Amino acid sequence: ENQKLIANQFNSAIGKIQDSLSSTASALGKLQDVVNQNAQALNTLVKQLSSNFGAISSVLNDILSRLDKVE
Amino acid sequence: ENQKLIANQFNSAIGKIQDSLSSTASALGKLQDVVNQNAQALNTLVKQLSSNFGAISSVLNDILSRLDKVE
Amino acid sequence: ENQKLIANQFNSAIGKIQDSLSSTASALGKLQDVVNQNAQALNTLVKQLSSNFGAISSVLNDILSRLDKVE
Amino acid sequence: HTSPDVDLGDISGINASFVNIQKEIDRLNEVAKNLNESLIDL
Amino acid sequence: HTSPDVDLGDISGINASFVNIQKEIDRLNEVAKNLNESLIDL
Amino acid sequence: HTSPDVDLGDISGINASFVNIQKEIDRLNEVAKNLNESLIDL
Repeated sequence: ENQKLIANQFNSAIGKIQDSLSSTASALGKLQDVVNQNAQALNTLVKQLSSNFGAISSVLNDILSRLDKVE
Repeated sequence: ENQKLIANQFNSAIGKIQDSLSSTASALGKLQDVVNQNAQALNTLVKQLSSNFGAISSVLNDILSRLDKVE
Repeated sequence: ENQKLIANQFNSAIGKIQDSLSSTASALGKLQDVVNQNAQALNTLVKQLSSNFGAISSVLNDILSRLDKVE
Repeated sequence: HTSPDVDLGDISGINASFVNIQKEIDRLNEVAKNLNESLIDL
Repeated sequence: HTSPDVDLGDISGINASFVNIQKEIDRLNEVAKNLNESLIDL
Repeated sequence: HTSPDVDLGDISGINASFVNIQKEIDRLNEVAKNLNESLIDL
């Protein structure tokens, strides 16, 4: 009787811990996905910003050359 | 006697696992908060950068028009 | 006999839960490290972008002054 | 004489996803509370 | 004749928070170590 | 008369790390599956 109680409580606890482990795995997977997506977003933003600043640098350099020619 | 030992060890283990589950939930909540805040920060930065590059584009376009008028 | 079965199953479950807790701690540590590194990256990017936009602002202001002097 | 326009690379497409693991945090807290119903009282 | 100044939108306010869950990782490792004190030795 | 070049601060060094905790997620799911082998059947 006490052994049946111990076994039933243990099986209940193991089921609840299995649920908790599946929930933790799901949450960690979602966090990994979102963190990696935002890392890729930051890298893409840095690349596009480097390109845009290169373009801005070139255009202002041409403009400074034109101003030098004028004055 | 052995049943009391089994029950005591099981209750101790269940208490420790409850502590671990609360700690995991707290850590996952903090990670979610920080990840969402940095995502919002990246989005705000992208919006402000789009605005700033629009302004830069307009100003350099006006400047190129002025240079064209001069030369 | 049943007590030995209960104790063996409980020890097996506690070992597996110890493995799961170590895995969760490792994953949370890695997530913390990566999230903090990307936060530092976003902050460094914001600082460098503020500097670059200050430089761009100064250069276009000088250029607008030159255009004003010309015309 | 003319002046070519300057079109900067549009970056508005860069979007940062959000995470929603509140179901899992709620389930973890719920299990940490329900495990009190699994304690043995001989 | 004049020239209007160009004031770009200041973005220095955009700050990225940091996470500190080291207490929780330490507690998880501590419990994974202390669970050896809950093993049954009949 | 001359014109000093304008060199903007290079930001290409700013890189965002990636996280790989797939081993740990796989281990968590594996343990959540293997805990069925620890159930007591008197």
